[PDB]
Amino acid sequence: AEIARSSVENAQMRFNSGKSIIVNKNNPAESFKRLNRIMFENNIPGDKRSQRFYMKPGKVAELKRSQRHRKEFMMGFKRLIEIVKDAKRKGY
Amino acid sequence: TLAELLGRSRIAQVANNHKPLTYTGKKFHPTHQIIETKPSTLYRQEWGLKSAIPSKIKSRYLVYNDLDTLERITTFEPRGGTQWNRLRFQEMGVPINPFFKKFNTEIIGTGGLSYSLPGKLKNSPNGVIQRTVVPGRILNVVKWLAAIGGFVADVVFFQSPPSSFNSMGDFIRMKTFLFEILEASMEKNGSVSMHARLL
Amino acid sequence: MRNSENKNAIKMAVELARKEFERFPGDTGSSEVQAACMTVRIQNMANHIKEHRKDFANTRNLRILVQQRQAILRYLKRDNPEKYYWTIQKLGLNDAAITDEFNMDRRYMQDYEFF
Amino acid sequence: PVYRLPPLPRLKVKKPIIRQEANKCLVLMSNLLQCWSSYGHMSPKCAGLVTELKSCTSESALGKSNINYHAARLYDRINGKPHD
Amino acid sequence: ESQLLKKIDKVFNDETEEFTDA
Amino acid sequence: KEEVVKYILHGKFTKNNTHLTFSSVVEDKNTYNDTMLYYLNLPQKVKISLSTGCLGFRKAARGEYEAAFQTSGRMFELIKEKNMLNKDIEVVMDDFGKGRAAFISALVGKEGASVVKKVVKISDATKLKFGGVRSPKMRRL
Amino acid sequence: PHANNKGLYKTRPNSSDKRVGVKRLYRPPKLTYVEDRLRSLFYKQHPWELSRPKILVENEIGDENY
Amino acid sequence: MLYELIGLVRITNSNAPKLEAKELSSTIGKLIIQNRGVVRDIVPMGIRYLPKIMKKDQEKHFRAYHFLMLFDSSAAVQSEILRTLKKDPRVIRSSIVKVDLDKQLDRASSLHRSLGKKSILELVNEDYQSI
Amino acid sequence: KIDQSLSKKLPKGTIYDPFDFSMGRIHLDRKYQDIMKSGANPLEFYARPRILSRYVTSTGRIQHRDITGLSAKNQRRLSKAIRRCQAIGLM
RNA sequence: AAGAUGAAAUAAUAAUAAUAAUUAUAAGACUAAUAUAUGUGAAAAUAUUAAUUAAAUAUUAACUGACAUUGAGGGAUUAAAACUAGAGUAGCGAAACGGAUUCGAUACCCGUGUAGUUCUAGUAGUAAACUAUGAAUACAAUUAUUUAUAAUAUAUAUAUAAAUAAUAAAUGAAAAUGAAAGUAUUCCACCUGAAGAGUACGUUAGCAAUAAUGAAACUCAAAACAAUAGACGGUUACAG
Ligand SMILES: [Mg+2]
Ligand SMILES: [Mg+2]
Ligand SMILES: [Mg+2]
Ligand SMILES: [Mg+2]
Ligand SMILES: [Mg+2]
Ligand SMILES: [Mg+2]
Ligand SMILES: [Mg+2]
Ligand SMILES: [Mg+2]
Ligand SMILES: [Mg+2]
Ligand SMILES: [Mg+2]
Ligand SMILES: [Mg+2]
Ligand SMILES: [Mg+2]
Ligand SMILES: [Mg+2]
Ligand SMILES: [Mg+2]
Ligand SMILES: [Mg+2]
Ligand SMILES: [Mg+2]
Repeated sequence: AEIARSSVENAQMRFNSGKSIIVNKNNPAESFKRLNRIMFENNIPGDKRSQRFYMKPGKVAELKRSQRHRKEFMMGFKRLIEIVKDAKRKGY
Repeated sequence: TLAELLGRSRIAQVANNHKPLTYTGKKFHPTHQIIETKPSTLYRQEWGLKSAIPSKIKSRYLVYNDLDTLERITTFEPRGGTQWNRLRFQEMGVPINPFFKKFNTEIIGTGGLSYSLPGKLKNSPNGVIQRTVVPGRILNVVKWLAAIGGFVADVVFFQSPPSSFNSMGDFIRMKTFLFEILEASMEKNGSVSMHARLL
Repeated sequence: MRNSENKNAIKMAVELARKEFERFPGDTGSSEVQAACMTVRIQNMANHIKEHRKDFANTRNLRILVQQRQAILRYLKRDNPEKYYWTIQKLGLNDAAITDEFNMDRRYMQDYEFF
Repeated sequence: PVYRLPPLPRLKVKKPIIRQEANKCLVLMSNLLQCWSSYGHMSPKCAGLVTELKSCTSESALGKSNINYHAARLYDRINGKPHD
Repeated sequence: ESQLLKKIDKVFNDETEEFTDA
Repeated sequence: KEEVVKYILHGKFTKNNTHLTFSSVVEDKNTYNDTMLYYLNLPQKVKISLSTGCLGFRKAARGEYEAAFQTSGRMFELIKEKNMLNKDIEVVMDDFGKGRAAFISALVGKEGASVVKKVVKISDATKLKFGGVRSPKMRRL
Repeated sequence: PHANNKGLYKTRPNSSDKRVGVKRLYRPPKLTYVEDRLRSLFYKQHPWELSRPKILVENEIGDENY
Repeated sequence: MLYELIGLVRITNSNAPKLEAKELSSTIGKLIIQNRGVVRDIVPMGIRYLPKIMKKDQEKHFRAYHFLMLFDSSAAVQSEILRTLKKDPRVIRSSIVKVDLDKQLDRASSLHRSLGKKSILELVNEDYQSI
Repeated sequence: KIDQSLSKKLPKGTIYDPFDFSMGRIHLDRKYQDIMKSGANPLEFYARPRILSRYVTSTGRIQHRDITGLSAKNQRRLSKAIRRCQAIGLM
């Protein structure tokens, strides 16, 4: 009954949603920025618009392939730009 | 035959090394061989490598990984810093024996940093050099660490830090100090742990 | 063996059939031995199809295995007719079952009451 | 892992981003405004800073990316296309 | 059965070392 | 006995409107497992409920930025008016509507400057489908 | 005519033996030298020897009399 | 066949949490041995708060005594054990996974195998085990 | 005083060059800023919620192979083990 | 007051206390991250978890000794829609009923929403069922990644295979293909101008919708593919 109330706080903190921040008293806006960072890292905003309407599985696969290809192309372009900058530094 | 000469050619003499040229981790010893070119060959961009190094490079020392690559560039860096550190150690005079009487990869004693022997002292026109003094820079407000002649050491103090330290704070590295190297030892991984005293 | 997988039991049965049909020790590729091993695996697959009648992939596999046994036994007939008749008699089959065109069509499954 | 792009018509950044340095006058003005916000307007504490501003803006109130060029110049060398 | 009772008593009734991840 | 462990301010920011709700978490001091189950999940009672229409905005004006901003300001003023700043507050935001930023600005700004001193945690309660009911078809506009 | 390390006599060719190796003939052979190993050992045992500068300009190779 | 069972037993008596896990382990082991089975190991995992407030029947559970049982047995009685577990109010959650014995006859549990002890012989160590 | 990110700390016993006491060194260091990569089987880690939780986000979303850096084999085993942990009541 | 929209309004949102919030019940359907359909499968398909059974990998050893390739007819499986019986019916949603927009709305937008989507037992056997590219065999110059094995001591930028990307030769009307659209061999299916026309008639099968097979007359000098230069776009971005 007393150890009960001792353990209530630990038990309640255990069941964390994972989408939460303890506000910084000095700068409350910083905590909201951290929350928005969590939201964008979890793709929650894009996901919600994804579930809003229905998309045929073929179109979903087409979009997924396109997005993956664009991501890979961006990685390759960044690598090429790095090579360009290094060559410029060395005088090539 | 051609194979023998290629085996004995200076390009072959450089051991295979493929470590990252731009390394941001802890640096304890050289990782790339320094390639030197004479001024006459520098004028013509000849470094003894496969291809001509760009004329933008004015330094006479570089460290390289690939003679040639798919990008048609020589993978190099125009840096010859490490030798100076080694040479600067020779100016300190502090000595650091495996050099006296299946393959093991451990660093053998001092791996070419210093081949001196402990039992010698320096004569000077003033007289016998009892203790060697070199200038350095105290880096941070912490023991306290100092950049002394190419190596980072932990400085052993003598009573209290000078008040200049407290006044300057994080701008401490701007001012030079004079240290005396108490001792130099080599750790297993190749780090050179030196203990010095701020005079 | 009662606590083990069915694959182990079929392995033991295949070993027994091979050693019962082998011409000499170590003989595993003779047409009779191949036919016997195929027969054991075919019986196992037939039991599986009997308990799973909507598994069309394994029904196709069973059909292909039966046709493979037919082909190897037809070769044995063309090569060693005496051993061919001995093998088909031992396995419970006749000449017509081997030589005639066979597909596991719905007509077969209805006529022979596979399910 | 390494990703290799196909033979491309060009190698160019759509919007090269340049590091313009914020004007000294603007940041000095901001510091003065924060000074008068905390200590108060015409406060004795930060009045010295005012002097700096009075000089820094006295003459005038306020007192480039070559990536595309080098990329276009170097692309034929570094793209790693097959011979012909 | 005897070994079952013995081991169960050991693991649970006895305060043996338990595989609980810290 | 009904003591209030904390308060909870929830905001549902949909496309066409924003709904702000203030509530209190009541508690009753009095089997071990049932006491736990009560403790982890406390009862919740609504105290203040507002929508942009309550502020006078009509039709499409309900979903506009100013509507949400003024609704948040009126909300905070109302919690101050009924004197419910005595215990700490928990801010929950449901959806990424256009009034979510208005709520954030009103809260962190001068309008909610009194309320922000008592908030302790900000959480998200956005509801997502891992996989479920079919969504409406796309609108061919 | 004898058994291999596993204890098996070679009686028939294996799969790798029954593949035509013309590409092996027409590839440029990789050149390997024993020194390349010891060198890698030496500069591993004495990393600071690397710091000593090296000149790769050959002078005259044929003139060496050592 | 080797089967690893991971049971999440409910804790109702706050003073003796291990009692219900003991009764469940006794029942399952008795079933396994009396139906021509073997109980290779019983690893007593500790008390842990459940990730969520999981619900079985009408009771809502927030914590559970986790436990593991590695046992060699046949498929039919394995399914029977699963059926008994699912309908038992005491077992909040249950899961039985095959541990393959194609290569090595003796294998440890997932926990010890993850630690690095592949076999139970390594668990009990090896001295005078070359006899 | 100097913000810590604006200062470069040479560790003890490390060699350095004059370039190290420069903002360029700090920028370069910024630019170039476990068990499952050790030859282990992630499927064996299916009753181990902590080690699995190392490889998920705060919300529990499995991290991409670009983030984890695991091999495709071990990435697939990790995903399978995480989903199994979710199913069996753990995690 | 809520709900929706470009803005609105709807015979059945709310003062019978609605929307929103917190709980507690029942219902079905579906499966977020991982994720690349990488892979597996003959294709159709298939990624929430566990189990039972079946099948699928490489190397080595032993064995058979051409037992192989393709395959008319035939057989089996075959998305979505559809139908026949039962149950199910939370969302979505043909048709229908209304509200908007419009010169008109028979449409796009909005509301209620029947069949259907779901499960079981069947019928049917059609898709841009696509890689618009049938299967098998021998050969064919490179590079880069991975992917999977085999080693040797992270290092051999290690070797052997397959996937992917860009190519050489070759081929092609070109686009382009690139280890096949190349060099050759074997077998099968298909085509002979556009329209009439996959239409009519007949026949076969299905409960039916329909599916398969499938013309002819008449009309015409047309018809189509690739690429080129323009114009144009309620086509993008960059500058001025
Ligand atoms: Mg055949
Ligand atoms: Mg998924
Ligand atoms: Mg065929
Ligand atoms: Mg589909
Ligand atoms: Mg029906
Ligand atoms: Mg329905
Ligand atoms: Mg609808
Ligand atoms: Mg129209
Ligand atoms: Mg409609
Ligand atoms: Mg249907
Ligand atoms: Mg059918
Ligand atoms: Mg049709
Ligand atoms: Mg067709
Ligand atoms: Mg076709
Ligand atoms: Mg053609
Ligand atoms: Mg027809």
